[PDB]
Amino acid sequence: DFEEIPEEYLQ
Amino acid sequence: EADCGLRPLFEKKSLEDKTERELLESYI
Amino acid sequence: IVEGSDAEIGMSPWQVMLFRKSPQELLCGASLISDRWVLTAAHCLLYPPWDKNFTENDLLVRIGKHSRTRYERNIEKISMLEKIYIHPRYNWRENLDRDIALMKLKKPVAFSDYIHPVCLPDRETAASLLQAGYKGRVTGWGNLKETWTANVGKGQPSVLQVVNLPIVERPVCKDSTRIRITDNMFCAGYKPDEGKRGDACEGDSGGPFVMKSPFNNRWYQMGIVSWGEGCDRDGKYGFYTHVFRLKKWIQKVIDQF
Ligand SMILES: *C[C@@](*)(O)[C@H](CCCNC(N)=[NH2+])NC(=O)[C@@H]1CCCN1C(=O)[C@H](N)Cc1ccccc1
Ligand SMILES: *[C@@H]1O[C@H](CO)[C@@H](O)[C@H](O)[C@H]1NC(C)=O
Repeated sequence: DFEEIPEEYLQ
Repeated sequence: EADCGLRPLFEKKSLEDKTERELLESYI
Repeated sequence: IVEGSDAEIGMSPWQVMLFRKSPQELLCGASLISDRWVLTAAHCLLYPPWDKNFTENDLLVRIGKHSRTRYERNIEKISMLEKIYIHPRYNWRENLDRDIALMKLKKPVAFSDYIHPVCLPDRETAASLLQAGYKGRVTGWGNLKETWTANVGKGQPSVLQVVNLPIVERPVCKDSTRIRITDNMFCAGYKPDEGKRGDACEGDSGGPFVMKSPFNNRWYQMGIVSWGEGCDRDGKYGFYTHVFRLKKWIQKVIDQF
């Protein structure tokens, strides 16, 4: 469903 | 905030949304 | 948002998205009230009956979006939370009284054409605008229809939705439901006889109920989507947290921290 967000945010 | 509630693309440019007048007309 | 329309770009620059780091999921809606603070409903953070009790580290806040699902590269800004503050007298036990909560970002967000805060009402705005019959707006990426086995169709929106609704009189609110209501709540929605539709729905909680001031051209945040019984039901209205009422709590957290 959700496009992948960058890894620095998904701490 | 001092600038709260003024939208850059609407208010700040004297532009209106597809539906805000209906808001104002209810105030009348 | 049941029966709304797509929002236009930058129409609600104060709309924030409460997103789960894992599993990736939209939790709720929020509002940008300043550059380091977001306002939302407590029940988005803490609801024992359903097992919710989130920490600062389990969420992200996305501001500046239009798409529900896409990563709006160069448009949105993703922020981490520094701390969460639930009203100490929030009652998840019975009626959701005092369903409000502040979040403090780790770092200040920079404003743009897509990110801009909303004002909070003062006594005078509050008394001038929160009156029956007056319309406010609600936005969110919440469901489009009340959940039901018999729904055939996408129940999800692909872009932020908008819906304007009229504020309703207490007595009509109070008589439409059996939940005990308090002065910290307000109900908005078309009455039976106006034969029209529109409503917030699951997944829209935390989103702002705003009204525009004729007196000054500013949009004020009047309520927080909080609860309802179904979505769009006949003879039913949705409830919103009365922000003005709770403004004192709000100022205090913001002034100590
Ligand atoms: C959490 C929010 O997304 C959601 C929005 C309410 C739906 N709105 C409209 N306008 N129809 N709120 C809820 O889901 C809340 C939190 C948990 C239960 N809940 C409800 O709204 C129940 N449907 C009703 C309720 C249960 C307990 C106490 C108060 C209300
Ligand atoms: C929620 O979690 C926090 C710590 O994560 C804990 O201190 C608190 O008691 C929990 N509350 C509820 C109501 O489950």
